[PDB]
Amino acid sequence: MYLSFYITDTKNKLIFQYLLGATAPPQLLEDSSSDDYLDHSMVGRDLEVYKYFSVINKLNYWCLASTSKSKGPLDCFTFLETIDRILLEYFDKDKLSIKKIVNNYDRISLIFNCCVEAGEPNVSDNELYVDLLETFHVVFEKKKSHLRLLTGSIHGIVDVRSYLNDNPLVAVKLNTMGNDIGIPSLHDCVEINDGVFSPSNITFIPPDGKFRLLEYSVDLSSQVKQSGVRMNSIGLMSLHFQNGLGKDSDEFELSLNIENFKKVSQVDDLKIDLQFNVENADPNEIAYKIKILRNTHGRFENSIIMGQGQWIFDKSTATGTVPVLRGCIEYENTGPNFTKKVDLQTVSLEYSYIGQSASGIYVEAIDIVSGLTIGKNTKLYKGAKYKTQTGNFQVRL
Amino acid sequence: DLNSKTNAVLKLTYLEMYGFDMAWCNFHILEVMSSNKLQQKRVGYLAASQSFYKDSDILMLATNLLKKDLKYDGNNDVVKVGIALSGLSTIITPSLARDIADDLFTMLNSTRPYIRKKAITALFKVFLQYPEALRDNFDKFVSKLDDDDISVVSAAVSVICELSKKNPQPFIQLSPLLYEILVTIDNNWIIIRLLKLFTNLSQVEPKLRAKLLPKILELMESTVATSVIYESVNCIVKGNMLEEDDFETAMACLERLHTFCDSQDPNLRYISCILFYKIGKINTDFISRFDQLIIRLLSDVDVSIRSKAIELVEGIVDEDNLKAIVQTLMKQFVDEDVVILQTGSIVYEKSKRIPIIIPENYKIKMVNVIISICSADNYSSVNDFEWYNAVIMDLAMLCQDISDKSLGSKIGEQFRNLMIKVPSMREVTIANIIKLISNDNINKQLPTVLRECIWCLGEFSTLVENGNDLIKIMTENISYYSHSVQEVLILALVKVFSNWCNNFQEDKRFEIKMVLKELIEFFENLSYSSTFEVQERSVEVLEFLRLSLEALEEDTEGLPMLLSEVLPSFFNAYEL
Amino acid sequence: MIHAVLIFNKKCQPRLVKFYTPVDLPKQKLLLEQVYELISQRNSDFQSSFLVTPPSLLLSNENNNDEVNNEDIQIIYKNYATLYFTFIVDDQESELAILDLIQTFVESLDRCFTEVNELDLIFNWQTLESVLEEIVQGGMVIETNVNRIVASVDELNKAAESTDSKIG
Amino acid sequence: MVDSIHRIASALDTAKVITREAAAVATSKLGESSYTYYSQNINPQQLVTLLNSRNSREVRDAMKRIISIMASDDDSIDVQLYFADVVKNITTNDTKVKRLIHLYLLRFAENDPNLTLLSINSLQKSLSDSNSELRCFALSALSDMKMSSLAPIILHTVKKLVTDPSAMVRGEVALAIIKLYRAGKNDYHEELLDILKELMADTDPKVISCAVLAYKECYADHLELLHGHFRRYCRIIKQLDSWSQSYLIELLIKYCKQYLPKPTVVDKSSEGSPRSCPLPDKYNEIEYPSYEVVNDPDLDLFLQSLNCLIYSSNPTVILSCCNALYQLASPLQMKNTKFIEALVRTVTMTENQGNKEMLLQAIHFLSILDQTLFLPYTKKFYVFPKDPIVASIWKIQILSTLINESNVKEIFKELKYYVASAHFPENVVIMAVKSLSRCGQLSTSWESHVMKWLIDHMESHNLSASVLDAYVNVIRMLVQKNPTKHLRIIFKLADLLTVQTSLADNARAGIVWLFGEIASIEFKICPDVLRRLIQNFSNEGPETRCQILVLSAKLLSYDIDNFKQAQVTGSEENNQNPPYYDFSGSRISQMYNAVLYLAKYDDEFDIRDRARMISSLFDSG
Repeated sequence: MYLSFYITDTKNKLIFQYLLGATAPPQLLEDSSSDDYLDHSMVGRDLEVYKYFSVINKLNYWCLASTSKSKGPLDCFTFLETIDRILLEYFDKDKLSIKKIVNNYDRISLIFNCCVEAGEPNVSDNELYVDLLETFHVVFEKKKSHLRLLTGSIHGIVDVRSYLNDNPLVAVKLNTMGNDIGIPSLHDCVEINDGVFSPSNITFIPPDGKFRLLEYSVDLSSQVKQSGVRMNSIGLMSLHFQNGLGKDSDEFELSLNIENFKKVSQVDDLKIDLQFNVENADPNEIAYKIKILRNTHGRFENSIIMGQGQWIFDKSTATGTVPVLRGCIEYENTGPNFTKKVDLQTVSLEYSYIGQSASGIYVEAIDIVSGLTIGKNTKLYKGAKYKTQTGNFQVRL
Repeated sequence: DLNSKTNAVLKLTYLEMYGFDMAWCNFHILEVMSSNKLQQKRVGYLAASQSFYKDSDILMLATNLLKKDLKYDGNNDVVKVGIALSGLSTIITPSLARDIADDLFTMLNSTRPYIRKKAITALFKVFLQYPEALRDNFDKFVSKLDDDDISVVSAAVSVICELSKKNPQPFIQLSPLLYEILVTIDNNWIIIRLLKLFTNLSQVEPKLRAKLLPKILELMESTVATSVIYESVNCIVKGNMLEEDDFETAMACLERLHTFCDSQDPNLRYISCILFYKIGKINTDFISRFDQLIIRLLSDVDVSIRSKAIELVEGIVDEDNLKAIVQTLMKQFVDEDVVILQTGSIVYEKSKRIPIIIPENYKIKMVNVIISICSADNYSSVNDFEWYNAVIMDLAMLCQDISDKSLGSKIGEQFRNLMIKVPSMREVTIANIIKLISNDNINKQLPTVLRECIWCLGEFSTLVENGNDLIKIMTENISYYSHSVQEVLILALVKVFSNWCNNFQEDKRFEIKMVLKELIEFFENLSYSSTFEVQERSVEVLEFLRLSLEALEEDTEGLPMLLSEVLPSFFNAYEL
Repeated sequence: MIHAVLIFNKKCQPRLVKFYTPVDLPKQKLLLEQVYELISQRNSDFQSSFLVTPPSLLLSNENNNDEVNNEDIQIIYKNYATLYFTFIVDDQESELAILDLIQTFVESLDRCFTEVNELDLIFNWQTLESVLEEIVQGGMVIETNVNRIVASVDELNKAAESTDSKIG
Repeated sequence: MVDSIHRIASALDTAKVITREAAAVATSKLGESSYTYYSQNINPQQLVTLLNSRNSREVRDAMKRIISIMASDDDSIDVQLYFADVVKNITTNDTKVKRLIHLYLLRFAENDPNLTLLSINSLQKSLSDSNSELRCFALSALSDMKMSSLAPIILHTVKKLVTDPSAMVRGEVALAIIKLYRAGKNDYHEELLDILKELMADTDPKVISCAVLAYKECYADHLELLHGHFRRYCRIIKQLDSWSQSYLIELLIKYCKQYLPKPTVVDKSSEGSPRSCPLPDKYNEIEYPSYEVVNDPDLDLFLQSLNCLIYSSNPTVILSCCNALYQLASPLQMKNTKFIEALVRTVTMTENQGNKEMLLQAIHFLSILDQTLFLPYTKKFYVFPKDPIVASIWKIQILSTLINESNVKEIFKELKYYVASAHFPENVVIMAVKSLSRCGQLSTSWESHVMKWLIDHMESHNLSASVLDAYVNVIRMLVQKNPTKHLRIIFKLADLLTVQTSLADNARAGIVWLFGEIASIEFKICPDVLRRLIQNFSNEGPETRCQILVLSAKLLSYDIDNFKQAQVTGSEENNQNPPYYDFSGSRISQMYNAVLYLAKYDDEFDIRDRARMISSLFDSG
């Protein structure tokens, strides 16, 4: 029987293929520009060749499997995932972009083989630092002046980089700042045993390797309602677009307060992409002008042509300080075909923080367990680093 | 130093070829063109001719210089004159053209054939720009066109040809002279050209075509070449010269093609084969003369030849020819086929094993042809019907490899027709069909074949005793099938059961009952198809069956009648 | 119209390209490359002599004779003993015209350069060119006569030799 | 086709990266040419010798290469000897070695039964060793052998290895016990059970993933045992790596399909009881019934687990879970709300497409099995703008599943609004039709609004042939469920057909059928329709003609009983009238006669055949 694996990019180009064994020889692909899209193909003949396909997209790479006849689709998906991970660990870690794949296309094949050798798919499975990175994304709905967090997804990854000498155990205590923190997802080198470990606690065994310790996804809608959090800072970014417009102008005020971020650790790069629908209105209809937006700590550059704002806040602005981004949108029209409407559409704000907790998983203490005592020689490191990403905040007006 | 000049010139030429200011280089090139050495003059001239385009002052200068060189005796005078003229021709402006014409006119009158040739070629390029100049020089050409030297004549002609491309009206004037020259030339290339020219004039002016045609065919008859022969043919076929008045011409051309096709060179072959086909589409009689040639080409390995043959075979078939062709194709394809189905190797002779060779599109075409052949007349004459039946089944097999579904469809349709016709063969056909169905390869890819088979069996179940095995096949295969097929199968089976029930009385036999039951279970399963239409179609049949069963249980004799009684009742109830 | 002639040695090295009309040099280069390529794939016994190509076989690979085409451009190849002469013609020049011109060229070259070698062709690129031009001119091969050509070449050789540092 | 495809593929493959192993040599360092050696004959000698060297490290290298050569079928290559040597080396105390060796064994067995047997013996000896790390791997290979003869061995071992307290060994002993039953089943089951039990109760993730991959196999057949065992498995999954979770899903899927312990009388009296749960009878804890599956910590744990996995941020675990949740469910399981919420959450989380599509689909499947759950999530799936024709299509299918009566209005509003508003492609319109169809199947009160919407679209638009075919199929379905709204639907369609003498062959087909079907409800009018069709049949396509027949036929019937007693004509009983008698043979006949004649003039046989019969039956009353 033959198995084959292929890896394609987002633009449908095959990046890697592998065949194992043997004799071996448009709508979804068309769509894959969407990132999510390829689904199965049957090459098929009765040589059943079956095909199957599965595709996996990770970190811009797509992975296609084929199987010949039997194995089942799910079995092929599981093999695809393990392969993905292995590709991350091997290549160290940070990216497998198409460019990286290509360069490393063989390194991927080699892995595939190993996974299959062991027979089995092998299955698929002193200083400490904890670097909590958090990427929020939140879908807000404006109604009446207040932005109500309708949805949101904060994705936390918690990595930890260690430097022990042996393999002691770690307990991590996460705090809830009464937001029941509910599901921390834990990395294959991590254990969360049952309520022994409490819901707020996590135990992890060394790898040497950077390890994502826990990913946490918190759906802000219930949390925020349970915790009452109008995000007063972060996430709830309140944009006020004032119509009372004239035929060309408009003013919108967006404030991103960082009151609730004091312990959220630095924000490495808040990027705001405001889309002014110009897709359905023809950029000539939307000539828009963004006149002033003032951040106290970042930089704005406008792309009118393209019909977009990007505002990039640099990491220095940290506490309590509230970067306020005001400014004005003026819709300049050389056509008459602009009716002074710009449906104002969705302003997605993606934040990335470092060193803080996606759910509020701030690790309040990290303790070591092995018959060890405190100052038996264990120290605290610096420079784990996690990353977290979802998709993306959205404020609808 | 002359050697340095040559170097400078090389560099300037390279710069002018790039797309660089030629005006700046002109002055320099002009000075070099004034060097006595003939080589330097030649290189200078080449550069200027590359440069002149657009700048009129430069051009003017270049002209003056070339003129001087033309007038100088020159003693390698031929070369210098020769080059200069080319040069001037490649320069075009109205001012220059005016000057040049006078110079060319003088040079046309030089003795030396080299000079004359060049001069002619020049007047060509000039005219390509400036029509007035042409008019004035038109006369000279006519005089030169009449020089004794075949190379000079050949040139005069080419020139008149170009001018027809740009001016046809003036040259429709000279056409007679051209016809008189072509009649005086011994040289093949010269003849070939003259032929083209007339073709060019024909697109414009059928009158000419008529005069010239017969001059072509006489010339082809006197030249051997080969190109003159092909040419006459292409001209004949092109001007669309042909028109029918020109059949006779075409015939001669064909006869010459056939002789050539019958040379071992693929270039000449292909060219002939194509020309033959084209003619055939147009003239069947010619084809009948060229069947032999075709058959021989079938054994040629060249895909363009093969494809061209198959296309010819389709319009030639006679019965003996049919059978021959069929067998030949079947054999070839078992031995010619594969290559591009597999890859796409380029052709080789050598492997002693041979990579083997047909494209995918050739295969599909072949099959289509076979089917047509069998259905024409009607090949009531495959004498051996057996062969046809075989062939058809075979094709189906190979195509399973191809798919293209359409191949597979056409084949099926044909098979059905054969079966309907030739009641003998039916039994053979049915047996094969049943086997093909139970061999999974048909199920793969082939819903159409399955649909056809289903039909054939309902009709001929009356021939087949064991209508039980057939039906247990079909019932087992229904789960493997597409919706269209499922609909068909359902429909057929029902059509059958009606026939059987009419015959069962042997006992009613229990078997019929079991078979009905099975069919029922199946149809129930299909009543669960996602497409509502199909679903309803199946549910209807399920009920129909269940009925027959009940009837059989209670009776035997009353079954056929009962079915016509109950079945419609059910059907109406459901629909109602 | 021959828009260009390329003469290559058996090892595919171009040695002379003549372009009778302007065409863009980058296009000419590309073409010359493709033609060379096919030539290589074609066998010495094939050497193809020609590669006519619908564009689509421009290259398409699947049946490797996929020929080469570039649409509006027909490529005629001729192999002699050791040199290959490729003539690229516009779609409007006839194949025969192109062949004849080639054959005549070749004969002349053989007569003049009875043994042509590659090195002798290079150095005498001008000579080879001259012959080619004469043959071509007014689009016309005007003397067709191999005896006249042979003479003319001898005349040219005498000139270039007389000039040779401006030449060599 | 296939030829060219493969050709290209291979080419790219091989070439990259510098043919595997020839590149494997090229990049070795000075001693980097090893690769090319073993590649260009390492050689058996190198292998054998390296195995007979007594050093666990050397046995490793030899094991690696050996495994490759065996895989290549270098045929030349005794594999028997390597097999033997490798078997002896299995008894080495090094884990890496034991691992490789196990891999090898599995290879040989693929080709040769004797060797398969030896490899099994060796594994038995090492299984009786005190080292739990080895006894494990060793038991693993025994499982990847496929064989039934290896069962009596593998067992005695598996027994001894369960009876070992070690977590690693306990992981492997499951893999074996499993790949064992998959073959020699009876002699082995008593033990293979009391074993798998003690096992599953291990803590180490690599042991759990193993017993799992196990239990999944043995139980395909002996599910009573599996249960008491399946529990720790579900408990474990909740505590575990995202990989180890997906695996447990595949199993939990299989197991369930096998132990549904049968519902047979289901003791709903077990505790706190769900349907009830057995415990196994052989354990006899008050037999806890079967449906165990939904109640029993094993099944239940499975469902809850599946959820967490979905909540666990991994999309795969999410899709897979959705598939398993669909199979178990006694519907009581999906009603879980959690499964749904999770899915929906994923959808919005998902960035990835394979997913969006999967999500939109899942939502459909789950709505199908459970609509009431998606209802709080509908407003969430109001369509996302970015998305393509297929996506907008899926959104339609969802709305169709979510319809309550109180919600239905909210939905329809969104639909109709889309059909008219969007610039919707024809394809979208096609689906929007299939949905609204399925929607009315559920609600009757809302059906009228649905149908009206459909018809209005058809009557008005000259719709495309594809769309017409769809609508026709839909209108047919609704009529089938709501015959009261049916009558209008028919009249409306009749007019449309009568106008369109041009219609498409498939359209005429649908339109006509619908009228055969509806005729029972008011087959007083249907003669008018059939009349127009006949009159215009003669100018139509075959398939269209076929349908027109069956539907003339049906129409005729429904009303024979209703016609006959009505038709048995001028019988007086029919001029007497209840309701349908219907003016019957005359009105219907006049129609059928035309139809028959028209069908005969069509080419398709089925059309004519039916047309012939229809006339015969009709005629005779």
